[PDB]
Amino acid sequence: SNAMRPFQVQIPQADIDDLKRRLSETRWPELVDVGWSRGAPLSYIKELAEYWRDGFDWRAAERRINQYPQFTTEIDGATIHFLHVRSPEPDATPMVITHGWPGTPVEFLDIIGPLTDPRAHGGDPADAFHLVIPSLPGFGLSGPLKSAGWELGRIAMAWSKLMASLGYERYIAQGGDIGAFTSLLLGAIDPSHLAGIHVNLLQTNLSGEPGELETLSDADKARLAVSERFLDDLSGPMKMQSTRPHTIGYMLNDSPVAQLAYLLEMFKHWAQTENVPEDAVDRDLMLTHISLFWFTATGGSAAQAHYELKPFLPITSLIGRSPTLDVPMGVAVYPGALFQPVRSLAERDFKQIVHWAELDRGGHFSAMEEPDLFVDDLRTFNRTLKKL
Amino acid sequence: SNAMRPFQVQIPQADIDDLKRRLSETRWPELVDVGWSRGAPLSYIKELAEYWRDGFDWRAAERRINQYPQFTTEIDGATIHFLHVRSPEPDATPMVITHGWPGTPVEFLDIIGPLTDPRAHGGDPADAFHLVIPSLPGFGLSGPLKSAGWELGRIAMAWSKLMASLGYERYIAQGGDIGAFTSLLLGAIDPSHLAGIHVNLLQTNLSGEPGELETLSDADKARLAVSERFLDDLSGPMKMQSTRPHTIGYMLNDSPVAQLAYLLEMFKHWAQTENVPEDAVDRDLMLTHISLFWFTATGGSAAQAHYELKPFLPITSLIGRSPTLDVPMGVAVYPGALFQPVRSLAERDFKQIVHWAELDRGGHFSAMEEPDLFVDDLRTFNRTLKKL
Repeated sequence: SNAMRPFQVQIPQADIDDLKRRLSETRWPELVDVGWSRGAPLSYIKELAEYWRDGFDWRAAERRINQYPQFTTEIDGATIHFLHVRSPEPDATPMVITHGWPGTPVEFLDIIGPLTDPRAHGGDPADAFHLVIPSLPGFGLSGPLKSAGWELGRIAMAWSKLMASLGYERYIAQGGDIGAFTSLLLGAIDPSHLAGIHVNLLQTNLSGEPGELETLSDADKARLAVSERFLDDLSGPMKMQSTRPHTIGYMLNDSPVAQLAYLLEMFKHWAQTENVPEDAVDRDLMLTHISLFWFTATGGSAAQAHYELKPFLPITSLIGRSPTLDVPMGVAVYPGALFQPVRSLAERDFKQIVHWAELDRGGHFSAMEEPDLFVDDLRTFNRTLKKL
Repeated sequence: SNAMRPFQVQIPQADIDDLKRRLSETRWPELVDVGWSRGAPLSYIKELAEYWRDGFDWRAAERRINQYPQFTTEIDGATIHFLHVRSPEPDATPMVITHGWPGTPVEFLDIIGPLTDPRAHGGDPADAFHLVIPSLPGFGLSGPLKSAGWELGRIAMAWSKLMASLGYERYIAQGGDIGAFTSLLLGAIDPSHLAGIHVNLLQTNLSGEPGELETLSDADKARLAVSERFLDDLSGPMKMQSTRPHTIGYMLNDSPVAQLAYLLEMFKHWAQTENVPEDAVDRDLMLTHISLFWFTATGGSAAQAHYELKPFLPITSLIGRSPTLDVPMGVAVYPGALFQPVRSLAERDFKQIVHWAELDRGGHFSAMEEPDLFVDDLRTFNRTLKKL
């Protein structure tokens, strides 16, 4: 292991200076206006980039992150950054909340207060959590990688180490996308140190077998079919990163408008929106998240995740049973999520689902998009555990 | 139709100036050295970019293109650029040679002399061609698009118009990749104005039927299997462009190292190489081709092709019969080609294949990589026609 070194976000003035420079100097491509059908439209990204240049306040954003204790350490040869927010309730339940690609901890800013100091927010002090919010190896404030092989089981092995080093003998593992797989595998590695696992995004695979795609109501079949859209329309980024993540790095690292355009795909389509990204996620919060990728120069290091996680990717396979998991588990189903899980397929592999939530609003970035929902849902799950 | 306006490549000094500027100012991404497995390695692309900065001579390249008469015109609402190189043999056979994505006419510089003035090159004056070498709508020197809907049949409809406007009543349509589909469809549109079609890259689909994947020797099956590699490893760019070509535009348009990294994928892996791109294609010729995309700012306009050509793409389907074609046709099979065609599957749909060549060396950019082969092969095909 290593030690926990206090950390603050401190973007050099010169880096802020270059970013403005590069934005000014953008060579705008000449593209036909087809709305959002082929990527971000010129009108939108151009006035968004002017704002990023001329209105957005990185230092204010930086202070909003730094209100929270952060640390870095070194584990199995990555530096890992994390927020560590202790509740004023000493008996709060510890929970690690792990983002996915293209995630950051700023997804979680709006849930931190209500989860950690429910008492202040007019809530039930018994419902409090202690929070650990790491940035994945190679992502964002964890910084780029200097060696690779960060497969899933290695991330999860590292997370178990982190929680033990922090002193947490009983914790909840929460996440979606890479964070959901990480939490599920911790189920295998730390069954005993686990109060439970909670996933807000869940791919349920058919097994590939006789007795199955038969029992499934028409509604389940349509839920499985949802995946076709991500598959058809939204998986270019994953296919690229799964094969040539260095190439993606060169395509993100030297143009902030490229970095912006690429990530606007997720904020338009993975998030639950109607007319634009800001209907789901505040403009400044989104730009904070995106700027984190730009300043830390982790477009390429973060892309490595799909190359490493190939076997798990929804573009490599949707078929097969997962190992049986017996840790108490909870699912929240968000309607804008790119995959839509069928509980009977989940129950096939998970022996102890004690909580299943179907929310009415919100997409892929569930906590960021609908923090009040997510808070309520996590508190309910936490209650259900405490009775087990 | 419109007129044929004489054209020369004339890149503004200020554009050359910015390119050097941007190369100097590249923010290099921090990536682990894994050779070429995940994209271009740092060592290679960095010294290649220094050369592009400090050694490569665009003006010399520009003069090498401008030794050739060029024109632009306006057809069905695209400006289309083309080389038009008349043979000193007035009775030469006219041939249009059409590139694919990510193609340019500089692929063909080394074949122009021997095809058009065989007499000078110590060859058979009877074997001469007149050449038309267009840049596809939205590609390179044709410039970016200002409206879209450039599906295949529209490109081919435009090509038939161009050849008629140039005065060519009997011509060969040659190409691979988008150029092969274009030539095959001209088979449908201009059967009578066609001497023949020649394709150097050919996807042969199974029909989907009982009587077929059975007659096929083990060797044919392995030829069909080749496709798995492009599919598995090389199709991220196509999947991106097929869904979000504007996003690709933003990722190419504002960083020359991004534009370079992206296209090095094809020059390493689509071309037939061992250790590096320059084993297949001279470094300066390659940089000329890539610089053409950079200066014309057609990374995004060219990407539109896959979005438009979705139904034809090898990532959407490998299955189905094509319409029956009865125009005399010739195939050349290059061993580094990403798809490997089975003649019995080709014969299923093509009623008059009169020439089938299996070459020993060369990949995707067949003429650029092995111009002597390609010349010999085209002359042989031309002979075979003339006897029909």
